[PDB]
Amino acid sequence: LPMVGPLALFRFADGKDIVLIFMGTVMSVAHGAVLPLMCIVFGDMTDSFIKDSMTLQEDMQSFAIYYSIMGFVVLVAAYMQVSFWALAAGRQVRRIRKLFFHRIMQQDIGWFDVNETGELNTRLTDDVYKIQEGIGDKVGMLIQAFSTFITSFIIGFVKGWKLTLVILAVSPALGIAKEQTAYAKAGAVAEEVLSAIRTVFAFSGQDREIKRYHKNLEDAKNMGIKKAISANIAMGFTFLMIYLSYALAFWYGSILIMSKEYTIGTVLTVFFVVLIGAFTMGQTSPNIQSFASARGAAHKVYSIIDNQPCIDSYSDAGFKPDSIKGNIEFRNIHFNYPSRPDVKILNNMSLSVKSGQTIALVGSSGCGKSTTIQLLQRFYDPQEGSVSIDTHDIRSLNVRYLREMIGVVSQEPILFATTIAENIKYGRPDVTQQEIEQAAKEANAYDFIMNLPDKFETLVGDRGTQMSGGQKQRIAIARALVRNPKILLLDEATSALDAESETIVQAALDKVRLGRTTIVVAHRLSTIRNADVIAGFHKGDVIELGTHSQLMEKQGVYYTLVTMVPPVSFLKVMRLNLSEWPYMALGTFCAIINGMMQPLFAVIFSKIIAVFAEPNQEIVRQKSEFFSLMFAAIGGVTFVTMFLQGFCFGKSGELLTLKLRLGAFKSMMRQDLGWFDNPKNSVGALTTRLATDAAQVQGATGVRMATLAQNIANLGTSIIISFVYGWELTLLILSVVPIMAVAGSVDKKELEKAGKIATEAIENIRTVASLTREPKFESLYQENLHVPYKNSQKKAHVYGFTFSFSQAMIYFAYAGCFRFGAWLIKEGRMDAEGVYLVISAVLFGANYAKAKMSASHLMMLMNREPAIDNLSEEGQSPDKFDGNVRFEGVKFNYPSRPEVPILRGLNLKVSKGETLALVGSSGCGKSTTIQLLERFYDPMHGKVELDGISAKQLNIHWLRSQIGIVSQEPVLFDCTLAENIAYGDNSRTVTLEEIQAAAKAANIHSFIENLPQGYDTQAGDKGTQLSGGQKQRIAIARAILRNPKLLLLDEATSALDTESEKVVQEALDQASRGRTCIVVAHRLSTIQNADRIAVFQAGVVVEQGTHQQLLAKKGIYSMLVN
Repeated sequence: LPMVGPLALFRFADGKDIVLIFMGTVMSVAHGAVLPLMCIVFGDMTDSFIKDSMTLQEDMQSFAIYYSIMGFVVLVAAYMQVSFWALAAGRQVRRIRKLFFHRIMQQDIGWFDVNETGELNTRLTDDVYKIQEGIGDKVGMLIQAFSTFITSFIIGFVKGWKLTLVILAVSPALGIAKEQTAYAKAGAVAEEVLSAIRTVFAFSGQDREIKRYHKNLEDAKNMGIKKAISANIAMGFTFLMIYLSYALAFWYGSILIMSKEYTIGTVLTVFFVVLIGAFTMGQTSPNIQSFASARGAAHKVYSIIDNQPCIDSYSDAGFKPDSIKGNIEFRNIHFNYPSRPDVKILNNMSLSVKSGQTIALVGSSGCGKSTTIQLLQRFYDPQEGSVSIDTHDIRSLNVRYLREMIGVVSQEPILFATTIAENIKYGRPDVTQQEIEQAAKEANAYDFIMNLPDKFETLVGDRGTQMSGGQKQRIAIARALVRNPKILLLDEATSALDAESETIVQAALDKVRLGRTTIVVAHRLSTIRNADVIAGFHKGDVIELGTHSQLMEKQGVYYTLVTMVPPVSFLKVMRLNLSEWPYMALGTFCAIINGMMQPLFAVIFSKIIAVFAEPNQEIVRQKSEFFSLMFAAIGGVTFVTMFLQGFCFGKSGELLTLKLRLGAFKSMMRQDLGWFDNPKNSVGALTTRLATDAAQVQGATGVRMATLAQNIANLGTSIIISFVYGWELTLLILSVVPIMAVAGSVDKKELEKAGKIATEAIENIRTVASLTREPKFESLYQENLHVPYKNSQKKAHVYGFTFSFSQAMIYFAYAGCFRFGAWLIKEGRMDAEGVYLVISAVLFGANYAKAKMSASHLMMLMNREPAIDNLSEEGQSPDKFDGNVRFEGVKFNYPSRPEVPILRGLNLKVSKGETLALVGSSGCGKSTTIQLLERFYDPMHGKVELDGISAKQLNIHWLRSQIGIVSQEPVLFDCTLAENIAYGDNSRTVTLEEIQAAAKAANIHSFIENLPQGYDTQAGDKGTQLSGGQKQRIAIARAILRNPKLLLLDEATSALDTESEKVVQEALDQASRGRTCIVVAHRLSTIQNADRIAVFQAGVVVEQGTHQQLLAKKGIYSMLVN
């Protein structure tokens, strides 16, 4: 909303840019003055023809020369205007991009914590591009339009005072978004369905969601047709006003001719310039809006470009002592996160360490261990306390020297999207390959330097070969090693590694730890096998120091706890709109009517100018009144037919949009969940696709047919009129015709690559700051943006050339055709009326690709029909579920990632009412077996059988019905509590009494009352943000309503607060009575009262048995009890 002054927008103006902008403005002024001057000479030639009707050759030669000079000057002025403004825009944008990225790099880390990486990325891309296009091209066109308006008004004042007063007195007559609301409700229910599609599919709720979307779509269709009728009525009234302006202006011209004060040329001139001024104002409004938006974005980016961090990374101050012993001391550190200063994490920390003194930090998770690591890197400046390096304050030390002095290994190793070469060279700007060999050997990655297929040029990153955790950690260690660090900062360096990876990584850490002080953080004894001093960072505080022996003598509780796209055809697109036969025909009829009427408007124009030469007052008065009435009548018929066309096409398009949206939603519900795994199938992307592509398809069919009919009618009618009016009219009209295509015609991947490099830098801002390699990324950004500047400059030059050629060809065709028709009349092929008619008529009268690709997307979306069918009704419906489950030899790979086989020969049995809990490792894919049970995916190997019946042969709806599911993240819909709870059963009507009786089993009966007296709270989740345990409880109640035979639990204990644990467990126990129940969880609480246990690893059942049984067998579960 805040916006910056227009003068400040160009504040990055050097001398060359100032000269360029001056030239652009002074050429736009010339163009704007030129066009009304063409109007003046139009009036003069009209007067000359009027005189000839009652000597023409010399006047015509002079007029043709005037027109040719006018074309030359408009060509030069337009080219220099557009090219110079675009070049100034390019220079300004290059400067803005460079300074913006430089300041972003210079910005503080806390500033990066407050803001978001995605917000900064969309800033750097969209705001910069908006500034570019807006400032350059739109201020150019704005200045030109303003100049045209000014010149028109000054000529109006010069020629006729009284006429200008007449226009001013008529101007009071000229003086005299809920579709977004409808589609907002529609998109609200669409997002509620798609985002929470797990629950919708889990309850066979596609039917009622289809019904609700249908109702919202009917409301949206009504609101859209109303808005279309309003907009097209407004446009028709506008055109009508122009036509009565024609009529009244010509009536007034007739009365002046009766008074013999203003000649016909003068009145035509003033009328034309007034109308062109009004048209230019209408055209300059949208670019004014665009400039306003551009200046808003300019303020939003200038808030950053005008800033300085409290800890300047490029500060020239601070000391640079060459001699560093390696002391690191913290005294009385009090600090809280600038992101959330309310919560204190560090209060009076005190810990010292000498040179070469290995020290480790041990404590609870998120107790502030990483805060000291960030602090010593100057990530934040503590409010109090002293943090000294060899009796030298870090504040009094240059930050570049400090960060180059310390080598930091991150908990998550990450590699920049480029080759291995500089990814390891980033230690120092200067390197010799021998140092690279030494570091590679030192990092234990030398085994892989040739095991990788290529040489030291392998493209490593997301786009390149996907590395492994061990390899990434090793290369990160090498990258740190290249700097020859003196103090190593290892924050949770042991993570996301296999056992052998852990051993080799720790060996590398012990090799590098020699002769180098280190403040190491880890949760495993591997780093404490040799740690000299241990620091108990507990409850956000230090407890004591000492070696492992002293800590053992003093309540070693920590160890005790850790002891162990086909483009469819146009006919195919129209086939979707076949049902609108009369609407299509009527729209085409009105389009043909407009195409008929426009040339007839031109013809009556020519006729009235022809009769204006008669030297008889009665005849001219009668003819002027008759033709003014004819002009009013044709304006009225245009209004009627255009409003009728607008209504017809709007309703046809809205019906097509409704049909397409409902078909897309039906396909969406019908298709399986696996398709949604692809990142291209995000909920927001699909919703915006629905909206934009439906609108584009309706526009495609309707507007395409309308404008094709209208344009073909215009061209045909003009060709026939020209042909009957004599030869040569078709000839020069076809010579003119090609300019219209160019007039209507009116590198970004390199910008995308630059934005990718950016997103890498900002997303890794802590890492790239830890290496003081911001200048290297700045240089890479410069090199990447080098080419886009050049392509933009060349494209701008081409744009200017083609624009000027369009204008120059318009003027040149005007003059040449007029002169050559003058030779025709001199010989006598046709009278002056014919050339006047052709000139006026033709030379002032007269998104689909995106829409087509939208139609192709929607068409392909309606024919996928995956292997797993959810809305399918074919199959079998067993009379009663027997409560038995069997998995035999099921092998599986995730459809979104077929490179990681999850399930390998899994086998399991489940009997009636048999409690079989499922436990195992985290993230191995235990939820995949539940998704298999719900038939969310197709098992390509093995079989899943229920009560002696396989999943393939039974109806999917029956399977989804007789089942239960409790998602780990409960979701509630935007409606009353009664509807949300009744969502459990849809195949039968729900009554309030049974709903209450069954919801009493969840023990939420009392809690529903603590809200508006209607216990079926309409808000649900509108303003009363209910607690997470309460949402979990109501989700369980929803999953319990149908008393399903077999129960599936998806991490009920996960993400559950301890307060609601007792009530949730009680409700689940009451639910798990007398019926088979399958639970996956990481908590032993439900496992205590469990008949059978199944323990999983990497996608196989490794052992089976009961709690006490498996404890007796001393199995893998026994080692996993911890």
